[PDB]
Amino acid sequence: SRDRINVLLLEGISQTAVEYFKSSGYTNVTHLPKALDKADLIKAISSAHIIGIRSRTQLTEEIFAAANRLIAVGCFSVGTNQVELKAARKRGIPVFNAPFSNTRSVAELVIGEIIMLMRRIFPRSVSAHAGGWEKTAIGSREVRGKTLGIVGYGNIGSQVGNLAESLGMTVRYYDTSDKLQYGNVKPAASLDELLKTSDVVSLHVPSKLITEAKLRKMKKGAFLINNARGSDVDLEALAKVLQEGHLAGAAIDVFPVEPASNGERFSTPLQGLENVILTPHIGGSTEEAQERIGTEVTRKLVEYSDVGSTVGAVNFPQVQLPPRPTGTRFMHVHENRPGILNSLMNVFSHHHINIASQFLQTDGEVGYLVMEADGVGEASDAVLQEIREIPGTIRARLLY
Amino acid sequence: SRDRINVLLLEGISQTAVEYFKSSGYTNVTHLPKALDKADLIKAISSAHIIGIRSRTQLTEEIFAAANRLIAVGCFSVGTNQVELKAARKRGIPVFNAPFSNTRSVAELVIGEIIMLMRRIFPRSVSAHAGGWEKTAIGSREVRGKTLGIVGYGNIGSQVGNLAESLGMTVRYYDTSDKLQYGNVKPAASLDELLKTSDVVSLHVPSKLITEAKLRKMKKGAFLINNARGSDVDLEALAKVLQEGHLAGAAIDVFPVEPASNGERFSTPLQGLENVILTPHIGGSTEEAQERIGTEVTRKLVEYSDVGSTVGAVNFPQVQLPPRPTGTRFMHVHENRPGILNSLMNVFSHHHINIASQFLQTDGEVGYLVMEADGVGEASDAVLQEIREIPGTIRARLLY
Amino acid sequence: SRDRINVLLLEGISQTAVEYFKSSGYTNVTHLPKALDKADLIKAISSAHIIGIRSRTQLTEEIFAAANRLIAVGCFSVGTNQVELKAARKRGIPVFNAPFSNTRSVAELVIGEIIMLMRRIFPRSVSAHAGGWEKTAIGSREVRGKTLGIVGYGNIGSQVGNLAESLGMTVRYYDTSDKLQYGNVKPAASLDELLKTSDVVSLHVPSKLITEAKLRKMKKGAFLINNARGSDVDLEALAKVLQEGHLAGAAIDVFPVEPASNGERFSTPLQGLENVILTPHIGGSTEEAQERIGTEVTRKLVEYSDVGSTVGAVNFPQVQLPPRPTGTRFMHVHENRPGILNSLMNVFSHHHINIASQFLQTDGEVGYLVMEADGVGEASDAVLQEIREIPGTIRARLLY
Amino acid sequence: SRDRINVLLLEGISQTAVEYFKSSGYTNVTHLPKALDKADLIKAISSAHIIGIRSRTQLTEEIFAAANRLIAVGCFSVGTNQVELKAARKRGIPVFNAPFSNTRSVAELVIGEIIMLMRRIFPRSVSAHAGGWEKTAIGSREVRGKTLGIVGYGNIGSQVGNLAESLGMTVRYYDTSDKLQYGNVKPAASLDELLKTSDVVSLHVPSKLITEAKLRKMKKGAFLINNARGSDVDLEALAKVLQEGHLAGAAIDVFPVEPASNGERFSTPLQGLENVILTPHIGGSTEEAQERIGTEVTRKLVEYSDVGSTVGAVNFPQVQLPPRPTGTRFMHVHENRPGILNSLMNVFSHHHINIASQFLQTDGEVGYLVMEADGVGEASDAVLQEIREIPGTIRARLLY
Repeated sequence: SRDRINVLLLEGISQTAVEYFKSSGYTNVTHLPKALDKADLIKAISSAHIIGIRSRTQLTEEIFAAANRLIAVGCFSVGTNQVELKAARKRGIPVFNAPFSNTRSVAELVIGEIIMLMRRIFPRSVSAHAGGWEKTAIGSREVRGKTLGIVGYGNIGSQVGNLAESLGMTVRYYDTSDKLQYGNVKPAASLDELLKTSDVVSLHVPSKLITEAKLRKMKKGAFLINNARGSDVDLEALAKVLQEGHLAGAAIDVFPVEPASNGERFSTPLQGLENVILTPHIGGSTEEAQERIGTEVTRKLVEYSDVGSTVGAVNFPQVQLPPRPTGTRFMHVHENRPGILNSLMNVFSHHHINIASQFLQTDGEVGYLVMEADGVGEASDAVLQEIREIPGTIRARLLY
Repeated sequence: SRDRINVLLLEGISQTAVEYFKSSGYTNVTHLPKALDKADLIKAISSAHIIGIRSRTQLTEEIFAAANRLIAVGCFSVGTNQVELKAARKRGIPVFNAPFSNTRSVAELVIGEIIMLMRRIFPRSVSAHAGGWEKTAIGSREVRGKTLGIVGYGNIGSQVGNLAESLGMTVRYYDTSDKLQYGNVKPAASLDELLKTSDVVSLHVPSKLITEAKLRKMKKGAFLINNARGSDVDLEALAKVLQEGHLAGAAIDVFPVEPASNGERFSTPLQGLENVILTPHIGGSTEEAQERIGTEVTRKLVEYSDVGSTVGAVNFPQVQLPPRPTGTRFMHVHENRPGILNSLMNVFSHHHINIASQFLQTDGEVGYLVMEADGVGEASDAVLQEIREIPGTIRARLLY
Repeated sequence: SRDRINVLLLEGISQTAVEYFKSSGYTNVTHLPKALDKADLIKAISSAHIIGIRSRTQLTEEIFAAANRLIAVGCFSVGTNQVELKAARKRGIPVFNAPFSNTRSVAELVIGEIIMLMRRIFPRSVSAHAGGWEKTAIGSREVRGKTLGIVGYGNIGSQVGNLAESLGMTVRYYDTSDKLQYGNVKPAASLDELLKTSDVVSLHVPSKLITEAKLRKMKKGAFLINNARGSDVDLEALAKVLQEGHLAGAAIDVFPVEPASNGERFSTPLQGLENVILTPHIGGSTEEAQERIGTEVTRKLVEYSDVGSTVGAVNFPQVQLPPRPTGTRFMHVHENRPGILNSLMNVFSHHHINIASQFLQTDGEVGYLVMEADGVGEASDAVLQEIREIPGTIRARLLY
Repeated sequence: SRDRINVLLLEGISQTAVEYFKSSGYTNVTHLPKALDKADLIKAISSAHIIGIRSRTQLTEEIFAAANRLIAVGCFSVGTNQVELKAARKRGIPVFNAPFSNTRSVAELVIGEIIMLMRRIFPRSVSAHAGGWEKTAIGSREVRGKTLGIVGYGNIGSQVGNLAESLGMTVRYYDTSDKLQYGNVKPAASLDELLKTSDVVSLHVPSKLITEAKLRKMKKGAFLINNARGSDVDLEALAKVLQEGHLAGAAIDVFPVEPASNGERFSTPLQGLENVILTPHIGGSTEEAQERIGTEVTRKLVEYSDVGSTVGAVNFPQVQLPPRPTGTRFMHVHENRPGILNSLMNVFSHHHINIASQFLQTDGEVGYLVMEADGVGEASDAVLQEIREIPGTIRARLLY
């Protein structure tokens, strides 16, 4: 029964998550609008099977030590810096995030920013609020006909490309593991070739690439956007080439050092520069991304709890195995002790239970084995109890 | 010979204009990068047949009085407030502008601004430059799935609609003289219906529509963009509903009162408000629009000078008449004296010249007649000289 | 009153025409599902002001001689070969057709045929009906990636291009009066260049271009489609190059000689050839084109009857003149007698009526003058009666 | 060394396959343009590691018995009816086909056929070749504005939908495991709802659904296309409803009984019916699909031979396991003897070799295990030799 699985959701996680749990039979859901202090968290997590958090709840070894029943963590966000990932792994707890939910929010932002930057709209508006009047066409340009260079052509890169094309831009990309043409979108032979031949360069590197040398290769009057990785651009070098008037503008969402909360001062050498849009790491922060995150992370948690899939876990060996309509399914998390597979297989033989399929994956800390078997009822319970006792076992359970 | 037609171009008009004149046989082109003072202008215009200006050159009756040979004025811009239009008309001088060149520049701006406003990017960037850090999804939204309401569905309106659709917006329009559906773009039954059901309203009224009453009909959290007419919105009422937090943001390119140059202070009650983009009437100001203006206005001037077409003139009866490969073509500008048509026809009979087609259009000040006739050589010269002498005649010439 | 204007519609003209007349105030509509014989036609047309026909009704001088009141003919079809156009003109009767209604029907047909031809579907289906089984990929190809060459880039040509692009074709065009690029659609420098570099050539020449020499310039394995003009291709030469296997297929909707009705034998040297689609001049024949024709031709007839516009008439000088909300509007059709303009102007002066605008156009048979004037009531009636009496006058009327 | 792997390619497999093998280091390629007889096949396959065939080569148990070294079969085609799939499986030989290569060829065909059918082009062309002339708009329609109902919304279904939308059709789909909306493409609630509300129904069921009852639910004048599964439509019932004139046409590529080659008579009750396109199972038969098949199937074969992946094999447990840059990778195919996993694990322990990951999948005939291990050199050779000797082993090898 899934109504016995205690789901605890913190920090005002979207209602799309609560609904997804319910429709999956996970009706035992405690949903809070706030973060908890260490003490309330220790109390509340004490009986939790599944916890969902956002950016404020800190999940450390000390918390896991109190979490007697916890099987999985959902980070209802892109990042996972609030969870001790290795501590969770060593306790056989996968942590899931929402890596693709933000895609559309980042892509729209890039496209809007390309227009604002090529038109110099931000300095014009700052000036207008102050009483200035900068009515002039010089240095102001249409995006139609211009070349966008995209560095990293994954999910976001290609959505950015799609939208840029509908705006009449010529789109090129550089990506170390793709050279295919996509309709009118062509690969550049190299990063440098892309930099030299683009009017706007937007960084979309998958989770310094752009040094002063790279910036000086860009066309005079060109623009840089980085809404992807905070350590990818030398921002001191960017400030210099902007002040020289080599580059005409930039938009930057991510920084080498970002405030540890909205209640501490932000500093960057781009501050005070003309035609620079600075955004507080909000590329993925929309109401609609929050909704998609609620669904994405809950889907992962439901699938983990039902059938032990860990594909997409950020801290765990990635295992997926087609479920079967008969027999029983087991998972076993262990230390990587030599010969533990033998012990596991031996337990199954001993109980006359045949394994129909299995998937083992391992990393430096744990091995994770999921198995489909033909045992049923009490014979399966007995194999479970015995595999739990093999030395090096971290946890094991029966699955649907 | 067209190389005898003195073309004078002022204020750094795009080189696309100079080239268009040349390729048309108009090789006699004086091109200046600057505006002229009253005195230099009087001197330089004294022998000009065609003058092209931008925003700084003032063309008044006093100037036309000095312009012995002037047949046409090109305003290499959207507006025409620098030319005394009626004074030009009364002297039989059409003035041509570039009414459609700006279209793409306005449409791109609207689309970029919709994204910046729905995401609250401008206040976030102002805050970031000052050291603030506003990392939050609340009130921040994707444009995909949202409804854009377009008021005025002409050239710009429909381009705005095209681009908004490619960004996944649902697009509706209100226009008093169109109710047709265009693919997925549907008409609203009324202005109020459009206002009530849009997330963003963008004004594109062809050359106050939005009062406090209209603003209060808009959805709480909605956005207004006006990049079209400066007197269409009550900006004091807009400031109020923004401060109340009824509307979440606005972008405004045009104002009831705008500085008489970049060297005088701009004032608006929107100044200092959060999530308001203020732009100094630059909706049409791009390098690419300047290029298109150079071509558009030169095409009009060339066609006027060659065959007397005045369709598109902003101050003149609109006449167009298919040219014929034989005989002679005449134009005659006159005061609207009763019976002047009789006198004109009588002159033609007297010289045994038959009119094959003609188009007369008139307004409060002038009549403009273009005629195709079968006269040739000296017989045509004689009809010209005589029609020039009819009382009330302002000017007449032979055409190609 | 428009309910006094007798509209007679023949041959089952779409109901969209009847509705358009009604909504325009033209309520006096006799609508028949059939063609009439000479005798019934003479009787029925005797009091008709406006007649609409399709392909079977023959309108000759003899019929017009019986048509005491007829002002206009609507050919509710693309062609106009059933009307004596010159006879109508000489009686001051414009004839209007539906030149653009067919556009979409032709464009869809071309695109479907390109696929059938490149895949050799028609010979495969003929073979399958007869019990043959030609399962083979040889000579069978996808249209994606292929080059369509379009000869004549007007209305149909560009719609054909749009659709072909959505199917992943590269589209080029040759047109003697256009060299502009449209997005990804590029002009060829010449007809021969287009022929040599296309996989499929489709003819869309506006109302022999393709000789054996042209066919032999096409790529081996290429395809020709002619759904435009019946005399544009040497079909005997096409049959030869098809039998040689130089061209791989063709689709042809139009022929140098076509049966004078569906009740007479059709002959062409393409008959019996493999991978040739022969269609009986149905490129424009759809239920939806019939509907659009009903609207298009009725719009022309309504506008002619209301305000005398003849733009789009196939047999008449093309005149359009903006209507004014005051005074009176006149039209006058005449023989081209020298000095008739003088007589007309003199009549107007005599009655102290001032002409505010006018448009005269003429051809070899008639002059057509439309005039806006400031007369009202009985003064206008008197000018009408007198201009009707000027020698050479064919007809005249007051307009709205 | 891969140049030691004997690749034998038969029946004129596209050159894209030969190139893909070469670039992968598989240089030992014998490529024939023809099928082989039993005797030549037995000889040629005797030393083959990998064989590629098309539709004529028959691979039976008798052939496999002669194939001492064969590890994999490539069916360079969609179907696999020429290979004894179970016989191959029992010998531990996966068979790979090209399930997605045909997608574009099927989608284009459907779209062309929709146009031909709605326009009744095929009967018109049959008639024209015979001298008939059927110039008429009745029953002839544009596809723009019409509803396409798609049954099965997988790969082909959605490409069909994309293309149909670009042609201005409204597209709906019924699929038992999808209810999501895709842009403007909406799911129907049921098969019957889709049938009742479509103008054209196209079947794209993944590898009788449409009975007389279903056909009679379709709109009078509607069209059916089946280019997917040969047993999905009652063709006798289709012939009846066509003859009654309930349905206006059909296109059918696949039949309950199809000739065993191009040299035997084809029979179907649709033969001789008007507006029925019959195609000899060529929906996937293009030159471009043949090229894509060459690449697709070779990619599968290369990946199987290098790292033992069997995802996409049509006759084999589906196994994929991320490769590691160190240690050794093993595969083992066996009979499903209880306790064989224990024996395998025991062999590895005995040689002190640790397994880092593994994936077992099984079906009714075989178990297939792929393993990543930390053995190297001679220790790995010794484990290989010993696991080959476990009773029930079909084959085992080392991998890259």
